[PDB]
Amino acid sequence: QVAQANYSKFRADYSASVAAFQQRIKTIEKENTGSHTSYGEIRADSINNFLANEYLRLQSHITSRALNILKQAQAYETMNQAALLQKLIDDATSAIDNALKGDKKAEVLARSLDSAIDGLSKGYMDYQNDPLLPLILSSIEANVKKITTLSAQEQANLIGLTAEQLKSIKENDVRARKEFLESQPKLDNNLKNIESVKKILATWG
Amino acid sequence: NMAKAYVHDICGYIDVANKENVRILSKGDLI
Amino acid sequence: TREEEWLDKRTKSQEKVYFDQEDRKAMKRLLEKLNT
Amino acid sequence: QAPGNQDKILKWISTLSNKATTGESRSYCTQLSSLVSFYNKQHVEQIPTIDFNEWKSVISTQGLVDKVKENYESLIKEQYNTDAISKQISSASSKALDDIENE
Amino acid sequence: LSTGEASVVLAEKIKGITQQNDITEYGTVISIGDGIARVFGLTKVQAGEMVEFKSGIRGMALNLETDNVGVVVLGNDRDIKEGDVVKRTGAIVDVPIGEAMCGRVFDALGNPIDGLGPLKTTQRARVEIKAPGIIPRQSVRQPMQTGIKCVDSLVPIGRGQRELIIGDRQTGKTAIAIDTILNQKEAFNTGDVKKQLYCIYVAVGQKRSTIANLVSILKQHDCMKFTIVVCATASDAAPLQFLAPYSGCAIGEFFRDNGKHALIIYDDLSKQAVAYRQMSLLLRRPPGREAYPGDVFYLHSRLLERAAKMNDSLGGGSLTALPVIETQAGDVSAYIPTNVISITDGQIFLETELFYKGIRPAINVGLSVSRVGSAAQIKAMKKIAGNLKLTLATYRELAAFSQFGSDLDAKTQQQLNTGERLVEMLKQNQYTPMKVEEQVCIIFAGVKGFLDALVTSEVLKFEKKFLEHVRTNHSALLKRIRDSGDLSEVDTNELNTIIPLFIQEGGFKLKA
Amino acid sequence: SRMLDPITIGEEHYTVARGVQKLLQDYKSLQDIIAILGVDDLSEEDKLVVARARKVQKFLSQPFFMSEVFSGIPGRFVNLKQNIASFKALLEGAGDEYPESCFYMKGDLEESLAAGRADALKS
Ligand SMILES: Nc1ncnc2c1ncn2[C@@H]1O[C@H](COP(=O)(O)OP(=O)(O)OP(=O)(O)O)[C@@H](O)[C@H]1O
Ligand SMILES: [Mg+2]
Repeated sequence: QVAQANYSKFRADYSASVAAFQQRIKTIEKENTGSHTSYGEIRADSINNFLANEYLRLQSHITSRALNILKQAQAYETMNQAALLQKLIDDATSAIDNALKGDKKAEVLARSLDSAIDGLSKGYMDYQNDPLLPLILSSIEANVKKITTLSAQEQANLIGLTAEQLKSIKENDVRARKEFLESQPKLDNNLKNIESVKKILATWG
Repeated sequence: NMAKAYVHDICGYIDVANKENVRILSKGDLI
Repeated sequence: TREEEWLDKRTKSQEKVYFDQEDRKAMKRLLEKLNT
Repeated sequence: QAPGNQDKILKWISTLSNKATTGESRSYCTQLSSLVSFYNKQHVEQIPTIDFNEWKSVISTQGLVDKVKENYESLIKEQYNTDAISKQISSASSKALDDIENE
Repeated sequence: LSTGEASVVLAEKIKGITQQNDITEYGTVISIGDGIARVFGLTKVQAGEMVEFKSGIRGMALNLETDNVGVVVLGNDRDIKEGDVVKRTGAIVDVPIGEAMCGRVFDALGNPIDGLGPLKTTQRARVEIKAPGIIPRQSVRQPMQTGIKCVDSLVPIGRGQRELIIGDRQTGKTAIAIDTILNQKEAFNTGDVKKQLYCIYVAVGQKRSTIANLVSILKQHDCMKFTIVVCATASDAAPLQFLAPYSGCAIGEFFRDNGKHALIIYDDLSKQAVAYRQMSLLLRRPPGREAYPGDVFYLHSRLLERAAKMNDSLGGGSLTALPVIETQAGDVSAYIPTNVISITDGQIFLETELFYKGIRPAINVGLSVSRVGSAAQIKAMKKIAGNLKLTLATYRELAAFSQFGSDLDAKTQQQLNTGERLVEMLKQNQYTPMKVEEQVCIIFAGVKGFLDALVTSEVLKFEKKFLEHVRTNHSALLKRIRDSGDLSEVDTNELNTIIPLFIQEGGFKLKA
Repeated sequence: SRMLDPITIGEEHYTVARGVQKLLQDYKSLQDIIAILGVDDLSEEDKLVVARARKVQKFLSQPFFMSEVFSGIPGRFVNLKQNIASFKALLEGAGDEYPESCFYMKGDLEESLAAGRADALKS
């Protein structure tokens, strides 16, 4: 759609330039009371083309920033969700380790002996009766029940974007603006020494 | 030397689009 | 240490120059002859 | 707009450079050509269309996608005012340049 | 997917965890030395099968003898003692494969040495499998852009082919592979899947410091997100250096069979041959010439013949190999170099003399060749490459005469000058891969004869300046050359006009 | 050396090193023919290369402190800056006019020039 605005603006600049035959009429009137030719066109067309192409470049810059911000946010959200699940898994592993400790470990060895005799009695060994898996599941089910409250809290629970997390995105936007604006043209270096050119560059902003 | 005068004139009208972008982008902060 | 490559390069280069000139002459002479 | 709109812009500068003989004259033509190419640089990067609904749907923080959309939309409205620039450049420019054209 | 729903799926997954144990025959070690274990019993064990010792290190059963079994220890054999137990796992050697491998560093067996975290993967593929037949394959018709001007133009590499980077020490062999990996990065960032090329780097017999510097370089350019590094360093046991190339190739077959494209870079295969020689001699197998086993050629061939371009019926995937070979004194007449040359399609010869004369990359165009030829290059490329090759041959022939004859003809002087500009243009810095379209513009300026104007010392900087000018002012032209892959007549004229113009405008030394 | 790269060391240091290596390699590519037949039939540019390469090869040598008893001359310690400047000036042709013997077992380029200048002065 930006191309549509481009072509519309393009004709607008052309029409304003086409007005220039009006100035000649004014000169004719002054002369009556009294009792390189292509430079204007090339300059006019160049500025129109410059504004059109520059407008397109700015549109790409804005959409690209708007797209990068959202993509960067999504990446942070996936990392937040992954970290939460990783915490869950670490609790499960710690439960196994704790079970390795005392504090009601007797049944584990007893249950293992019963399951081990079964495996010996049989050709193979399967841990159908091991307590480790139910024990780990109990902790994980508690945590799962804890997280399963409602989608509303999950809105923030799943994606707990920290102030610094969003601050980083905001700083990228501000930095992107400064980079796009402070970006100055790169023409012949030792040839653009005119006072006006250096002034414009210093006040580029 | 005519080219020198044309260069100065054409350079005078630089920075227009840059200033335009400053206003449009200083208008609002995307965030 | 490669003297054989030196001779080979020398041989190739001189032959090319001499026979490039000969090719120029041959094209001119046959063209003069083909036109009439 | 993309094709064929810059051919005439090149013939004019070509003749102007042919007129230049002195090293200084040649250098000034180089400066002129750089400015013309800078202004006429074409941009083609295939501005991508944004499906805010897809982002809002897949995953996002509540209110973030819509806020980005409204702010992005507000900025897209703004556009150059070619009319104002065209009149000022067509009205008067570089009286010193006009002095050169008198003769 | 809601976090709670995802957590429920994760809990259910943890619930369904099966673990069965079966009676596994075990044997005792009759003897152990130099990493070789002679084992008694352990019958009904398959050749090449993996076995596990008491400590937990693995072993590969290679020699099945009436009396014992010859096992190679895949690690350090200090804990192994006579009478120890050896349990047969019952599965041939295999390695984990998938996409999660990308961005990690593994060993030959597949264990991650990055320290980031355990490998989250479910697919394990056998390391040694029969190579693809004649029917599944297909003609190679897609370019694998290395980013090196000399290579992409004179020695084109097509996806599915095997190119041999052969040279002496410190000639820039590893540099070419790294530059290739960097060039691929642009495709991954941009959503063009048809050009994405997963890069696999297999390091055999290299100091870990070197691999660490290389990984840091990859991270610096962000090219590690799509690269896989398999490490079998000098301290690692010989069997690991022997299996690493095969392990990496299997990881690549994953992408190949799944419609994707993979580039596997085997660091010096000479080192793999040394490890195989060691592992075989310690097994008491009769040695061949230079003490290498008789079937060293079969080793490398079975490995390299895996790389192929599968047909569209199977996904059109491809695996491209760039094996590296180190020569002692530039003698490609040696045993191992001779075999590999006969195996691969083409070879890139690196010369030390060229390297120190300023020709870097030090590529000997006279010897380098590619079977696929122009079938891989793009349309815009082949046109220029033919004339470029013809120009290079003429320059080499006249170099000798100028030095001694000391007289140059006008025609010869121009050809001599033209060749010199091209040689300077083919020069390229390190860690600076060039886009294919930009190569076309630069090589175009060269063959057309425009570069003959400016002094040679300025050709390289003109390249940089002109490329930037094109990227800024003429971007549609580059897009055409890229998308279409062809250099139309209009582009030819447009380019032919701006080149001389730019040379005259910018500040250069114009006197030839 | 892996350390030899434009980023780790100064770009000037790298250019000078590569120039020396290119100069020496060019001279080395000519030693066979020069051995069979002299340098007279050799081109003018190649003869300049030969002369300059001899100078540089001689200048590379330096007396050590520990080797002071063998040669009997005091050792030299060459700072990195002085080393680069010496070789840069030599590639540019600073000491080409002097004889190659003045560069033998010298610490810095100025020492060689003083010996060469004294030899020019003596005659
Ligand atoms: N295009 C290049 N331009 C400038 N210097 C280069 C270039 N390529 C390589 N070098 C230099 O070559 C040296 C390393 O070469 P490289 O390691 O890539 O080849 P190699 O065969 O793997 O060496 P090795 O046998 O020790 O592994 C480095 O000093 C590097 O700076
Ligand atoms: Mg290497």
